[PDB]
Amino acid sequence: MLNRVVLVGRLTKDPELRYTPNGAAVATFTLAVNRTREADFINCVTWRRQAENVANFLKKGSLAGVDGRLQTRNYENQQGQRVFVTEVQAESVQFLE
Amino acid sequence: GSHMLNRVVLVGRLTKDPELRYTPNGAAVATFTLAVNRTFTEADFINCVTWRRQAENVANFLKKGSLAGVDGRLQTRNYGQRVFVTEVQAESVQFLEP
Amino acid sequence: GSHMLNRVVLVGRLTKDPELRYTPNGAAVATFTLAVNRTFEADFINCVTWRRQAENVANFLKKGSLAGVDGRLQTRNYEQQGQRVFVTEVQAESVQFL
Amino acid sequence: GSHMLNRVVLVGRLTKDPELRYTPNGAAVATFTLAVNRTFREADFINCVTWRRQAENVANFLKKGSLAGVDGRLQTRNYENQQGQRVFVTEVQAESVQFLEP
DNA sequence: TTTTTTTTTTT
Repeated sequence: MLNRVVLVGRLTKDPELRYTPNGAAVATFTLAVNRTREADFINCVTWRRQAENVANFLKKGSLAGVDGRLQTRNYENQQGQRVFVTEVQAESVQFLE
Repeated sequence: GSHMLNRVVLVGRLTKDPELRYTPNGAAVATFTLAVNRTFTEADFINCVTWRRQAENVANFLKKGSLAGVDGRLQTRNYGQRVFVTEVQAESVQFLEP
Repeated sequence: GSHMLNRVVLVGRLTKDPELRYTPNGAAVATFTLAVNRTFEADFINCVTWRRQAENVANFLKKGSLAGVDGRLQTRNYEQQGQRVFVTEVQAESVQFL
Repeated sequence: GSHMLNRVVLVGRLTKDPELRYTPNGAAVATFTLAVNRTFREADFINCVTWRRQAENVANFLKKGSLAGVDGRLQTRNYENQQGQRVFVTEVQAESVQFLEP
């Protein structure tokens, strides 16, 4: 089924890079997309080489554009309430700089 | 400063039947959840929101299990005590019925 | 050549059956034109698909079939019965059958 | 109309300076061309169109070589040239435009 | 070369 997202925002913090147990790179960051002035804070996830590149070139405030899909996943917080997360599985990231 | 790109396009089935209510300011608002299938081994559940006439059409022609595609922007709302809502503000809703 | 954002998504009906060709090296390529209605006027976009996706288009899509495409927007050069033409097509990375 | 689903998002460089004309109604119309790079022909030439205030800002802010991001629809066209052959044209109806240069 | 839900904003 069709599922496509395209965003252009500024990173709110430095991209946070980590590695899975079996070595897969995982870069995460939060784009602040200006509204059509407030903005929306969307969370994005990157994998493998695209994640390592996000780490070496993006930082707080950098302008960037993502292209991916919307994901959801259940979560149980310390307060007990079940939370719904929505992320952007960015398959491509353009550095606008 | 100025605006920034923000576009979303989904095609999924409604988990429930769309719920229509009228805003205190008089505007119509219909909500519904699309279940778009994942491309691998099973589905994501995106919250959609549409307004005014597009909302009145959704409530009349879409029900649970209906296939539909939306075209809007991704916005994060904030307000069961403190919920961080991530939803699609649907500007268009296409009915994929017979 | 650093990459840039290039995304297209459409839902339309084939103007005719998809024509299946084969690359000199043996790759499957299927083309078709989608009629994306503005109203019930329409736009007629040309789409190309490759490898397994061209196989499925050829097997599961005929004229008037509702289909969704997701891909890039690329230009192309070829010859019709004379001078060259400069077309703009949609490289369907994924095609949903409806 | 824009009833069935149809959306385009592009980011490219202007190949030529924008062209601003005015329609019978006196409304603003801006036409420009983007060079959308490939990821290993190495770029794609896409024609764009915008209207009204969105077209005024294009002619003022954007010049040849500027980096721009458009969001709109696909719209087709067919005309007969002087050679007597029916040409077919696709171009983006840029609803939204974002300026990206420094 | 074409396929088969939407309306005004009113001097």
